[PDB]
Amino acid sequence: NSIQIGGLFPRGADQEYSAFRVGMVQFSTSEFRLTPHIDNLEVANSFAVTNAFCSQFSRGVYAIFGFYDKKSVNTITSFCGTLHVSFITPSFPTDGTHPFVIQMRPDLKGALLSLIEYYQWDKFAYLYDSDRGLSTLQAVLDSAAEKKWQVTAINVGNINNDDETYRSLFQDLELKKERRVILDCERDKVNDIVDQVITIGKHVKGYHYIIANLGFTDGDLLKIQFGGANVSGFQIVDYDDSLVSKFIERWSTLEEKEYPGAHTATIKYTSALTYDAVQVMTEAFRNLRKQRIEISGNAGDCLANPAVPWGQGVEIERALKQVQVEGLSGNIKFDQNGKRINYTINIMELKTNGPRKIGYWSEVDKMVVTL
Amino acid sequence: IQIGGLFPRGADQEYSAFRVGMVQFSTSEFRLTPHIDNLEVANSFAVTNAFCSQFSRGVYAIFGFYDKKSVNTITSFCGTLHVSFITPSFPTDGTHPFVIQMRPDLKGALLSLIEYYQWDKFAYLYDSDRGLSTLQAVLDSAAEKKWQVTAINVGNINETYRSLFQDLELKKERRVILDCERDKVNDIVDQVITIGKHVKGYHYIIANLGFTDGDLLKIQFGGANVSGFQIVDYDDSLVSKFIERWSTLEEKEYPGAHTATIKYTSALTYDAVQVMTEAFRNLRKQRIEISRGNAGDCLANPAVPWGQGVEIERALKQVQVEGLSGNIKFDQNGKRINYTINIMELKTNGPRKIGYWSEVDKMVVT
Repeated sequence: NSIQIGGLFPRGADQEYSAFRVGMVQFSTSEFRLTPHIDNLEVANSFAVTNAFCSQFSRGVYAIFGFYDKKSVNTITSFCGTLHVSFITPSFPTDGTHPFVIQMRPDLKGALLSLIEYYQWDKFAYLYDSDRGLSTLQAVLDSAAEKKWQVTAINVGNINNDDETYRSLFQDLELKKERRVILDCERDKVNDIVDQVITIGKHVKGYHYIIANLGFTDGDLLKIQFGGANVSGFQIVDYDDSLVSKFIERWSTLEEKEYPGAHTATIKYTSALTYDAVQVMTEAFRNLRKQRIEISGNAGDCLANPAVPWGQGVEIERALKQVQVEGLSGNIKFDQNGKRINYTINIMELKTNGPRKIGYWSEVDKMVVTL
Repeated sequence: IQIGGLFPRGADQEYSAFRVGMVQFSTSEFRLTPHIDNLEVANSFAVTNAFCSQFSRGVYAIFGFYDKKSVNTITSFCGTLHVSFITPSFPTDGTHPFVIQMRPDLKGALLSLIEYYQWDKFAYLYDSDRGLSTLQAVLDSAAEKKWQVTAINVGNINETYRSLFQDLELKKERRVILDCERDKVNDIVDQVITIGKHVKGYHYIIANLGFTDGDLLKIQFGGANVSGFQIVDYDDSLVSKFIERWSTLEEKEYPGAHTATIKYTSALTYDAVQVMTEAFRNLRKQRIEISRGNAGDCLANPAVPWGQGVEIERALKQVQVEGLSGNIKFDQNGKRINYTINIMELKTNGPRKIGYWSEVDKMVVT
């Protein structure tokens, strides 16, 4: 009748949780009910993530949908890989292979290195956070040496008080008259950084910013004041897609009281990846059942040692990774390591009349423009 | 009292060094009861499991190791349950409660060294990872100190070692920093000799704290313009004395315990035993009665009460003793401070201390 799944949600991930439930309803079938048990926790907190996870496993969940960050990812992967429990996640994709983790989020390092070559940049800064990993860094680092680039790669993820040091930033940035900045970092240090360019100095219109994430047109970014600066970014949810359009139809009209974060025209890519994740677990589980593969018994201590992995574990993983569907985030399909493949990333520039889609980037490592 | 002891599999000389010290310090007052585990440190599950089984034993202080992958299991569990962690492992950037970093920090000395040699353009070889914050430190400085840095995370290494040096002749820039594991070093080293002309006009800086510890003279170098770092001075009575017993130990009772020198992490391990000892000796002295075990399941029971944990962490951080790594003193976060790092250059007579970097200031010629 019903399947047990976990939900590990970060403190205050309202919209994502709303999109999750909106998914539970949308792909629900008479066939079976997904029965989630949600924990809200500090994801940066490894202990608390361990506890949340262990709590789920002790309760016999087959699959956990949740989030991690740089500080807790190894906990997720090690425990998932040990107990043979599957984590479906909108969080940043791990470098290197990892069993039992299913990555809803397409990598972006490639589209990005292409965007750089496209604008034929050769001298620029890459101002980074470590918070969604630093595998991207390694990539710009490798190509700079390979494709002969001079790059000023600063981890600006070190902030305190002294905005004396913040003006120091751009102060030094003009040492070579760069003007070309890639921003790979949280939204706060994006606003703060650019705000420094505007307030403290000139010439504002002179810079071109590449915003290194997949939610250019998620509402927040284009709220900041760039001046007349060129501003480029990425988008993974195509609001011109029919599948997306019908979704925002109902979404834009949900009650905000009943569904925190909804009742809006856009949707953050992480919430879109959440919705899609529910379709994905859903399909996986119907593929299992179709093969009459029993979900299923004890599953006690996760710190049980020696540990025993559910026997049905590699099957469920198998089912998840073999899923192929279209979602809010385009073509959804995974390689053997649970990574997104055959996806498209839209390439965006901000213009007087809004974000325009100047092209896209195919996981066949190709950047294609539009007329 | 009862202090856990987590070692990575087959870290023998480190574990033996633990023994030597455990003895050479367990005089008069009390012997510590080390519960030992040999874990796969990269495995955060393993580590969660070791750490917790200690917490069960009622251990107040764990000595041990972590790596890039398990360091957060450690820090999060330590600070949550209020159990002190003493380690020779890489010093985290960023502050963390209930952690005592025995290992001095190398970023500063390195950055000072590069300046000393007036390098403005140079390569960097960053095998992942002894905490790659070093390559960061350098890239954050390159911006200010105007440096052209060709960064190459030699963490992959699948052959293309020849394309590396070869491509680094495009600019004919022949200055290189090697930041990685001992294994990667030797391997990328002999590759400068083969398919590498010229392998002489090159200057190599080895970014670790064991310049002598390992295979230095075990390489022709070619150039062989070489610099690096040692935190252990074998011209130091304290070290010498120690070595005289270390050169004279049975290698079967104590694997890796019979050589003229010793890896800096084993030395750090040794100093940790002394540090942990001086700490409890001082609690007992001031009549603070610690107690007091059988704490249940780390996931379902409460942490050592805060007021007690502090007592011990504070005791560990207040320690100020002379050791193999030199003057050992910690700050409120448990970072080493007021330490000194010897700057080695390679020579024909052998390696020689040419200078020292002081944590109180920067580098100076001897």
